[PDB]
Amino acid sequence: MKRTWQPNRRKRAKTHGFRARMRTPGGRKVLKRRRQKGRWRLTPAVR
Amino acid sequence: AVKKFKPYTPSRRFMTVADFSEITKTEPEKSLVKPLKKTGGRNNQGRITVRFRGGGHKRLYRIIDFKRWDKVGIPAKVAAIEYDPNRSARIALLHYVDGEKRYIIAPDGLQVGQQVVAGPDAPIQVGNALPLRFIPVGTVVHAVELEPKKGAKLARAAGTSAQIQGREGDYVILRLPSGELRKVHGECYATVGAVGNADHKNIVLGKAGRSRWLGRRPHVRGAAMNPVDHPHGGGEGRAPRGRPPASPWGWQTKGLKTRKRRKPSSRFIIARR
RNA sequence: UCGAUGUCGGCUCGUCGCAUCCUGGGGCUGAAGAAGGUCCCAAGGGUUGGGCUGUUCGCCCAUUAAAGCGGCACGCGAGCU
RNA sequence: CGAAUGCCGGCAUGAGUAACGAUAAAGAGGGUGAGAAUCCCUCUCGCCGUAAGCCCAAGGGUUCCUACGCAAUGGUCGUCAGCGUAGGGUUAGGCGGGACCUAAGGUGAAGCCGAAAGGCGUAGCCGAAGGGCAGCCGGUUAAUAUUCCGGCCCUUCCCGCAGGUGCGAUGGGGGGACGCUCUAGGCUAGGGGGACCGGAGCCAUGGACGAGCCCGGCCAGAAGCGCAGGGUGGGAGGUAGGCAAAUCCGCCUCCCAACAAGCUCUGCGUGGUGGGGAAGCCCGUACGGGUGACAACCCCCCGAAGCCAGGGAGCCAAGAAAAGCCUCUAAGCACAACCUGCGGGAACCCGUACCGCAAACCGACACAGGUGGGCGGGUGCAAGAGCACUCAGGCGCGCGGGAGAACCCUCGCCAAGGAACUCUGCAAGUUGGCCCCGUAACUUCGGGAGAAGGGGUGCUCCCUGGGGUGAUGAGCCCCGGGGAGCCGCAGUGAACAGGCUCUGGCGACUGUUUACCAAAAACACAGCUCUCUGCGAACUCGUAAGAGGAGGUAUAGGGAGCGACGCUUGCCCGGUGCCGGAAGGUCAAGGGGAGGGGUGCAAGCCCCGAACCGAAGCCCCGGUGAACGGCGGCCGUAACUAUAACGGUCCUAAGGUAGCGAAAUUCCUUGUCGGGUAAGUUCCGACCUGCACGAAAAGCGUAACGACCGGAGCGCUGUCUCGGCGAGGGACCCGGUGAAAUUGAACUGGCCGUGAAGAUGCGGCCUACCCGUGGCAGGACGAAAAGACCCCGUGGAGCUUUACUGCAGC
RNA sequence: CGAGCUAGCCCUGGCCAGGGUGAAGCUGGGGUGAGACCCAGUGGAGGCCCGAACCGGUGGGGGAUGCAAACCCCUCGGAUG
RNA sequence: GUGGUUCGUGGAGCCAUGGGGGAAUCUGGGCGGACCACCGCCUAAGGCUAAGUACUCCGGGUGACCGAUAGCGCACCAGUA
RNA sequence: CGGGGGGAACCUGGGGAACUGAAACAUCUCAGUACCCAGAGGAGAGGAAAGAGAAAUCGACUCCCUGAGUAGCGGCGAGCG
RNA sequence: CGCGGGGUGGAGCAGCCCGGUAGCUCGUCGGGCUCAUAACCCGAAGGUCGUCGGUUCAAAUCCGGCCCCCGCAACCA
RNA sequence: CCGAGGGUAGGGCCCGUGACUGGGGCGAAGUCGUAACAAGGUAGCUGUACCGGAAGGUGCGGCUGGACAC
RNA sequence: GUGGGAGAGGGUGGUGGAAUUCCCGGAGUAGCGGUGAAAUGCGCAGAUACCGGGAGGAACGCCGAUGGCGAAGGCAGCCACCUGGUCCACCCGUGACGCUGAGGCGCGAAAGCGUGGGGAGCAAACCGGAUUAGAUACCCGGGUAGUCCACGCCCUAAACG
Ligand SMILES: [Mg+2]
Ligand SMILES: [Mg+2]
Ligand SMILES: [Mg+2]
Ligand SMILES: [Mg+2]
Ligand SMILES: [Mg+2]
Ligand SMILES: [Mg+2]
Ligand SMILES: [Mg+2]
Ligand SMILES: [Mg+2]
Ligand SMILES: [Mg+2]
Ligand SMILES: [Mg+2]
Ligand SMILES: [Mg+2]
Ligand SMILES: [Mg+2]
Ligand SMILES: [Mg+2]
Ligand SMILES: [Mg+2]
Ligand SMILES: [Mg+2]
Ligand SMILES: [Mg+2]
Ligand SMILES: [Mg+2]
Ligand SMILES: [Mg+2]
Ligand SMILES: [Mg+2]
Ligand SMILES: [Mg+2]
Ligand SMILES: [Mg+2]
Ligand SMILES: [Mg+2]
Ligand SMILES: [Mg+2]
Ligand SMILES: [Mg+2]
Ligand SMILES: [Mg+2]
Ligand SMILES: [Mg+2]
Ligand SMILES: [Mg+2]
Ligand SMILES: [Mg+2]
Ligand SMILES: [Mg+2]
Ligand SMILES: [Mg+2]
Ligand SMILES: [Mg+2]
Ligand SMILES: [Mg+2]
Ligand SMILES: [Mg+2]
Ligand SMILES: [Mg+2]
Ligand SMILES: [Mg+2]
Ligand SMILES: [Mg+2]
Ligand SMILES: [Mg+2]
Ligand SMILES: [Mg+2]
Ligand SMILES: [Mg+2]
Ligand SMILES: [Mg+2]
Ligand SMILES: [Mg+2]
Ligand SMILES: [Mg+2]
Ligand SMILES: [Mg+2]
Ligand SMILES: [Mg+2]
Ligand SMILES: [Mg+2]
Ligand SMILES: [Mg+2]
Ligand SMILES: [Mg+2]
Ligand SMILES: [Mg+2]
Ligand SMILES: [Mg+2]
Ligand SMILES: [Mg+2]
Ligand SMILES: [Mg+2]
Ligand SMILES: [Mg+2]
Ligand SMILES: [Mg+2]
Ligand SMILES: [Mg+2]
Ligand SMILES: [Mg+2]
Ligand SMILES: [Mg+2]
Ligand SMILES: [Mg+2]
Ligand SMILES: [Mg+2]
Ligand SMILES: [Mg+2]
Ligand SMILES: [Mg+2]
Ligand SMILES: [Mg+2]
Ligand SMILES: [Mg+2]
Ligand SMILES: [Mg+2]
Ligand SMILES: [Mg+2]
Ligand SMILES: [Mg+2]
Ligand SMILES: [Mg+2]
Ligand SMILES: [Mg+2]
Ligand SMILES: [Mg+2]
Ligand SMILES: [Mg+2]
Ligand SMILES: [Mg+2]
Ligand SMILES: [Mg+2]
Ligand SMILES: [Mg+2]
Ligand SMILES: [Mg+2]
Ligand SMILES: [Mg+2]
Ligand SMILES: [Mg+2]
Ligand SMILES: [Mg+2]
Ligand SMILES: [Mg+2]
Ligand SMILES: [Mg+2]
Ligand SMILES: [Mg+2]
Ligand SMILES: [Mg+2]
Ligand SMILES: [Mg+2]
Ligand SMILES: [Mg+2]
Ligand SMILES: [Mg+2]
Ligand SMILES: [Mg+2]
Ligand SMILES: [Mg+2]
Ligand SMILES: [Mg+2]
Ligand SMILES: [Mg+2]
Ligand SMILES: [Mg+2]
Ligand SMILES: [Mg+2]
Ligand SMILES: [Mg+2]
Ligand SMILES: [Mg+2]
Ligand SMILES: [Mg+2]
Ligand SMILES: [Mg+2]
Ligand SMILES: [Mg+2]
Ligand SMILES: [Mg+2]
Ligand SMILES: [Mg+2]
Ligand SMILES: [Mg+2]
Ligand SMILES: [Mg+2]
Ligand SMILES: [Mg+2]
Ligand SMILES: [Mg+2]
Ligand SMILES: [Mg+2]
Ligand SMILES: [Mg+2]
Ligand SMILES: [Mg+2]
Ligand SMILES: [Mg+2]
Ligand SMILES: [Mg+2]
Ligand SMILES: [Mg+2]
Ligand SMILES: [Mg+2]
Ligand SMILES: [Mg+2]
Ligand SMILES: [Mg+2]
Ligand SMILES: [Mg+2]
Ligand SMILES: [Mg+2]
Ligand SMILES: [Mg+2]
Ligand SMILES: [Mg+2]
Ligand SMILES: [Mg+2]
Ligand SMILES: [Mg+2]
Ligand SMILES: [Mg+2]
Ligand SMILES: [Mg+2]
Ligand SMILES: [Mg+2]
Ligand SMILES: [Mg+2]
Ligand SMILES: [Mg+2]
Ligand SMILES: [Mg+2]
Ligand SMILES: [Mg+2]
Ligand SMILES: [Mg+2]
Ligand SMILES: [Mg+2]
Ligand SMILES: [Mg+2]
Ligand SMILES: [Mg+2]
Ligand SMILES: [Mg+2]
Ligand SMILES: [Mg+2]
Ligand SMILES: [Mg+2]
Ligand SMILES: [Mg+2]
Ligand SMILES: [Mg+2]
Ligand SMILES: [Mg+2]
Ligand SMILES: [Mg+2]
Ligand SMILES: [Mg+2]
Ligand SMILES: [Mg+2]
Ligand SMILES: [Mg+2]
Ligand SMILES: [Mg+2]
Ligand SMILES: [Mg+2]
Ligand SMILES: [Mg+2]
Ligand SMILES: [Mg+2]
Ligand SMILES: [Mg+2]
Ligand SMILES: [Mg+2]
Ligand SMILES: [Mg+2]
Ligand SMILES: [Mg+2]
Ligand SMILES: [Mg+2]
Ligand SMILES: [Mg+2]
Ligand SMILES: [Mg+2]
Ligand SMILES: [Mg+2]
Ligand SMILES: [Mg+2]
Ligand SMILES: [Mg+2]
Ligand SMILES: [Mg+2]
Ligand SMILES: [Mg+2]
Ligand SMILES: [Mg+2]
Ligand SMILES: [Mg+2]
Ligand SMILES: [Mg+2]
Ligand SMILES: [Mg+2]
Ligand SMILES: [Mg+2]
Ligand SMILES: [Mg+2]
Ligand SMILES: [Mg+2]
Ligand SMILES: [Mg+2]
Ligand SMILES: [Mg+2]
Ligand SMILES: [Mg+2]
Repeated sequence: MKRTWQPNRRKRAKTHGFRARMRTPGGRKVLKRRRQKGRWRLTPAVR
Repeated sequence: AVKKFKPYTPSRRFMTVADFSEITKTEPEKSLVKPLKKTGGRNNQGRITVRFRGGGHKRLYRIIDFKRWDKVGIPAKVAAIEYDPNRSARIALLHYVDGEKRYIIAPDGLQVGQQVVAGPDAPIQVGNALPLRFIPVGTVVHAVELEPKKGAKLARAAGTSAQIQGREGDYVILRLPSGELRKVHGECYATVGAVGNADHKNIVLGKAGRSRWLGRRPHVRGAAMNPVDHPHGGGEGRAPRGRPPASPWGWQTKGLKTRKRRKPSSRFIIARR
């Protein structure tokens, strides 16, 4: 039965993308947190 | 007037359709159309600010002329009468002799062969448009400017009209479709006659779906909700209103008058009994 | 017994008690006979099908030798409904 | 540290137990190899075939091809693989996207708003499965190909030559450019047939050397031409409109064509040319290669939902945009420029493997689930994408071998009976397609209707009608009609196809719903009523700007109730709500300064402060019921009796009208009577004593409708009397692999007692050799879940109001 | 931080085998003073009918450490709105 | 009307200021806790100013600090799988 | 010429909770904490008296000790200070 | 069992709260108007206040027990 | 082949009958009132509509078969 | 036929004044209404009575009759348009072409019904005041449908001479 993950490459980068994060002050601090944590990827990697 | 149907389905039983024989033209005048929103009843916040709207046939917006006075004294011929699906009434196509084409709300009795003009010059005749000050008292008239040069806001709906009851100073007294008596400025353009397609009110939608086609989605009553949703929500099965009947937002919906008390517009109104 | 002892009724499977419904054996009778009444012994076996209602009860139909009353977590849901 | 359903880890028990993931199915021979049910090859058998085949998009990301491997992954095995190592492999001016357009929306010079972060916003920009745009057929690789190659076509840019023209745009105009249903003519895709054409070869087992059987009989292709369609008038004058200007477009007039006439564009056909090209046989293939062949390469028929396409008609709910393109002019330039034709040159980036209804995507799994577009052949059955079988192609579902117990599942059949089963015909049966006859109450005249109930149904021969194609003909294809006969238990001979009637309740109807225990009598619904709202509307969202409402305007819009339709919808305005009321009462800040006070020597400075003027609100006066709501009590009375039309009296704002009524409502209740039944707590019809119906939280009805809920009959049955047999998949046995909750430890019997009140564990007595397998559930107060019920906690949350208090709003 | 599930709306596309019923209108004939209307043919309407795909999820059985954290079988509802 | 201070309206000054009114320039003005007098303090409505202060990504030194279930989440290719 | 963005914690400013405490709770508390935003910098803030406040006194600011859990504040409650 | 209200001339209601005094309508009785009846007019009679205790000087009135009547309630189970 | 009848199924008419229910007829002395016949004490009657224990009342319109004073 | 006439005959569209009602302005005070008598109602929040302004609906005084017209029902301010019946004079045409009329068709007062409008006065129902033994009546104060228009039904009558 249809489940929750219906991957679509444009939906991901439009939503969690790096330009998404930078546009909203909420999202900049996302990056800030993940960068301060040392996350290897600050943002979903979609191909 | 008002096509009926044999009941070869339920609801084709009581359904009733407009008589379209007034209509002389089907495709609208491409120069004169624009596309629509349409809003689903949602404002720029994405939020529904008007409940129970959506769906409904796609529509092209006929641009229509509510200032007749930019064209003063230039006559025009009535080319066609067609369906505007944004409004209760019908649109008349006017070829002016400038060669400019515009759409007008089609008054009751307007024929397409005929000539119409706007200005104080203006024979008092169906379709012509004048400053209110130059219409003879007792005339019935439609598409009225409420303030001068601001466009026609009054009596535009299928079958509506207003009468001139008299003049006082720079102002003239009108009886609006509501029956409010209010002063309108004499300088306000109006166009003699009633609106027509007045048979409009006897259409009988006849089945739910026909209501959808008009973009009206189902309407659910407060009684059918729960207390979170609505002052009428809850109870065990059925229930009187249990309080003075209210809107979902909580104000009383029987008799409570919402018009602002102090509006300057109040100096110009005498009525509505 | 609340860090759970699943509740009515039905179905299935029973088992026991006897304060015995039938069958067996008795005493008394206001027992002529046949048929009853009443009490005594007796638990071996037996104790119907159906209409109504979720019913248990109960009422009713057609029979019967009889259409017994109780207990078993009002027996029985790691057996079913 | 011994306990915290503690924490982390390790290892146990259950147990060699359940299970090994669709019941589409396997068998043998040969090969390989240390080793083979499982890998490869062949033969046989089975399964899919509107797929379980093929193509595309997503998503996935090397899984692709090949060599070498088998520790692990693979539910067994593995010599194999989507697995390990390594190597290779994805080729574009034309396909997709980008150096094009715009849609929702997004963003946003201007601008507006917001403590800050930010919000909005015209133009513009961005944004596509929409618009625009030039590649078709074949061959080739282990692996890519509209990408390479072959052949034949085309596009843009740049430059040039020639010829033509007032050239020129982001500006004006045209166009692009549009719905749903039905649908004409001509095509094509695809398909069937042929006695005609081409082809290895076959005569079996009784017959057949045959007009036999088997196989095949095409594809792409510029110009030109042909057929079929789309688009479209031409000329002149006037002109004030298309935010400058146009010669364009618009409009008025006049003048010819009236027609696709022509011009133009597209479809199909044909076309120089190029290319494919079966069975079978041979070899040899994970794959395909020789030959067949110098292959043939043709007639007829069926025929799209596709094409011509901006076709046609009808309808109402009235059906994107911008660019390409054309035209018009403005600057500007008229050596320029642009148009047309020819020629040369130039033509970038990204994708391109592979899976793709699934073992490669979403579901933790090689998971019976989910996933959008296209193609989807043949025959038969009325049609069809249905059903059965079958091409191409693809599969036998990654444990097997046996046995033939209980039991379970899924399936077949049954004497007689036929609902007696049971909450209930639950379930299963019956019925079942087409054609013909026929068909009630009632009805809103449509319906009810597939009502009901019947008959027909195959095959053969003879005769005969009309159609489409052709000619008006045969041939082929379609729809029929009549007559005589043949066989069987049976002719919709298999497969896919309603059981029906009577009668209540509720809801008018089709719809909607609690994803994952409720599909309904709930919601919605057309329709009726109330109410607000004059337009910078009310209302809603937002601090605001702004937006929705609406590019709407009272025949509109918002809120509320009621809920098709019929006939209807009574009385009460005391209370509450709302509506009206220019008086009156009260009323806050403020105005007013009577008088009083502090302190100074004082001028003064400072503090109280009565009257009186003073909003809304409340009070007060009215109104208002499809506003919240509410619509009586006791006693008497008629010439049998009973009852009480009548009366008395108390109270009220007013005392329930019509209709209906033991009801989805009736306690007593299985009310009483009648009907159905042999028997009826249900059901239907009545009565009225309505605990506790009643008129838009509408009253009473209503044809039609319903996977709703009740009651009855017929038909028919394994529901039952009442069980029996049979099939398969499991269960059992053997080989491979091998879990789980639970588990204080155990050397874990019965009765009668006792015990914290229900004892394997204490007393007494009885019984009892050790250990298992298959079975059944009575007990271990069995497992599971720190009981949801109940209470407790000055625990929590959702909801309400004439609880308190406050805030938005007004 | 989430509307890649789900709910509504917005923009742009696509899908719905086959069969059945036979509204209005049109045409002809009747009819009349002119009508209404009546019949026939034509036509091809509809939250019309049967039924695949597609969308559902009625009843029952199975499953219940599942194939599956909602599945399978049979049956059944809608299928131009 | 509020905030700040110990100051919750209190006898409530001081400092700050959203609203209304609104001066003067040494004989001017603010303050010493309502207010008045007196005696004092101080010169608002412009600005800058080292150091003594806080902190520890980084480098060092030192522990009656841990010693791979400890010590940072990470002694190990960890903000990884 | 300059700005933009980053920086563990520290700093200033703009804004600013609730659990909790009060053994219920509204004033009060938690707390100008958490957090969000803006700015600094290697620090930041503050700073040279229209100050204190009782002495005819002190003399910018910041930080420590003390004054002192004092003065006070307070449903004069918890508690704040 | 529970809680609230009641029992007063023949009927139906006051009075009880706040002790002393029993009232209203109807009915009944006597008289009148009328041929008569009713209507109508003029007069009258009629009561220990459910009961039994108690309190007080004094009880329909206050308190209690009993008896009736009406109403409400009986939930989770 | 036709065929008396038999059977299964669905209609039509007619009769009897049925809890209960509608009114009607009739019946020496029942209850409530007075609608009508005399201006019947509101002229009556009337088709229709609403209401009401009951006769009847009221509205609209009609008919006369109703009319010496002020 | 021709030439004439009378008429509220019918259908449509206009239009006038009187009056009632409501609203505004003015002025003005303590009652107005109403009946048998009263009361309900209305009125110092300014009623009634008076003057002026405005809105709207219905009906058409005098002429008017003991009249005219129509088949009946019915039809009445004024104007115009369309249109029916009918009478008279001349003796001009047709030549019995007539009369009645089961069925059929049409019209048919009031009230009533449906969908819309409109709603001033009146007014079933309904409320209240009074009368009365009662008064679901008669009188009085209120008052909805209706009365009016359009279209469509109903089709009755002391539809009577
Ligand atoms: Mg789906
Ligand atoms: Mg995509
Ligand atoms: Mg890295
Ligand atoms: Mg947004
Ligand atoms: Mg609506
Ligand atoms: Mg609704
Ligand atoms: Mg609900
Ligand atoms: Mg609420
Ligand atoms: Mg409620
Ligand atoms: Mg409810
Ligand atoms: Mg209820
Ligand atoms: Mg317990
Ligand atoms: Mg517990
Ligand atoms: Mg049981
Ligand atoms: Mg015995
Ligand atoms: Mg004997
Ligand atoms: Mg025995
Ligand atoms: Mg026994
Ligand atoms: Mg039963
Ligand atoms: Mg019983
Ligand atoms: Mg058990
Ligand atoms: Mg159970
Ligand atoms: Mg048990
Ligand atoms: Mg048990
Ligand atoms: Mg311990
Ligand atoms: Mg446990
Ligand atoms: Mg432990
Ligand atoms: Mg083991
Ligand atoms: Mg075991
Ligand atoms: Mg086993
Ligand atoms: Mg097994
Ligand atoms: Mg398997
Ligand atoms: Mg296998
Ligand atoms: Mg096939
Ligand atoms: Mg291996
Ligand atoms: Mg596996
Ligand atoms: Mg190429
Ligand atoms: Mg190419
Ligand atoms: Mg491209
Ligand atoms: Mg370029
Ligand atoms: Mg663009
Ligand atoms: Mg763009
Ligand atoms: Mg924005
Ligand atoms: Mg901004
Ligand atoms: Mg773009
Ligand atoms: Mg595109
Ligand atoms: Mg495209
Ligand atoms: Mg292209
Ligand atoms: Mg190719
Ligand atoms: Mg040009
Ligand atoms: Mg389009
Ligand atoms: Mg072709
Ligand atoms: Mg042979
Ligand atoms: Mg053909
Ligand atoms: Mg077209
Ligand atoms: Mg349509
Ligand atoms: Mg553009
Ligand atoms: Mg120039
Ligand atoms: Mg490729
Ligand atoms: Mg695969
Ligand atoms: Mg599938
Ligand atoms: Mg597919
Ligand atoms: Mg597998
Ligand atoms: Mg799968
Ligand atoms: Mg699918
Ligand atoms: Mg078929
Ligand atoms: Mg097959
Ligand atoms: Mg094959
Ligand atoms: Mg057999
Ligand atoms: Mg049998
Ligand atoms: Mg039978
Ligand atoms: Mg039943
Ligand atoms: Mg069934
Ligand atoms: Mg019948
Ligand atoms: Mg049949
Ligand atoms: Mg045969
Ligand atoms: Mg069959
Ligand atoms: Mg069948
Ligand atoms: Mg069927
Ligand atoms: Mg019932
Ligand atoms: Mg329904
Ligand atoms: Mg449907
Ligand atoms: Mg619902
Ligand atoms: Mg559900
Ligand atoms: Mg749920
Ligand atoms: Mg769920
Ligand atoms: Mg349903
Ligand atoms: Mg209705
Ligand atoms: Mg707001
Ligand atoms: Mg708009
Ligand atoms: Mg409802
Ligand atoms: Mg009231
Ligand atoms: Mg009120
Ligand atoms: Mg009142
Ligand atoms: Mg003074
Ligand atoms: Mg006031
Ligand atoms: Mg009512
Ligand atoms: Mg009543
Ligand atoms: Mg009853
Ligand atoms: Mg009964
Ligand atoms: Mg009841
Ligand atoms: Mg029942
Ligand atoms: Mg009944
Ligand atoms: Mg009810
Ligand atoms: Mg109601
Ligand atoms: Mg009913
Ligand atoms: Mg019904
Ligand atoms: Mg349905
Ligand atoms: Mg249903
Ligand atoms: Mg059986
Ligand atoms: Mg077997
Ligand atoms: Mg032992
Ligand atoms: Mg024991
Ligand atoms: Mg022991
Ligand atoms: Mg057991
Ligand atoms: Mg347990
Ligand atoms: Mg408490
Ligand atoms: Mg609490
Ligand atoms: Mg979604
Ligand atoms: Mg969505
Ligand atoms: Mg079809
Ligand atoms: Mg059809
Ligand atoms: Mg349908
Ligand atoms: Mg169907
Ligand atoms: Mg299901
Ligand atoms: Mg089940
Ligand atoms: Mg089970
Ligand atoms: Mg649609
Ligand atoms: Mg303060
Ligand atoms: Mg205080
Ligand atoms: Mg203070
Ligand atoms: Mg001071
Ligand atoms: Mg001074
Ligand atoms: Mg100061
Ligand atoms: Mg000081
Ligand atoms: Mg002082
Ligand atoms: Mg100082
Ligand atoms: Mg200074
Ligand atoms: Mg050490
Ligand atoms: Mg370690
Ligand atoms: Mg560690
Ligand atoms: Mg170690
Ligand atoms: Mg760690
Ligand atoms: Mg701050
Ligand atoms: Mg607390
Ligand atoms: Mg506490
Ligand atoms: Mg609490
Ligand atoms: Mg604080
Ligand atoms: Mg701060
Ligand atoms: Mg330094
Ligand atoms: Mg510093
Ligand atoms: Mg420093
Ligand atoms: Mg500073
Ligand atoms: Mg409760
Ligand atoms: Mg009378
Ligand atoms: Mg009389
Ligand atoms: Mg009389
Ligand atoms: Mg009356
Ligand atoms: Mg005649
Ligand atoms: Mg009539
Ligand atoms: Mg009438
Ligand atoms: Mg009288």
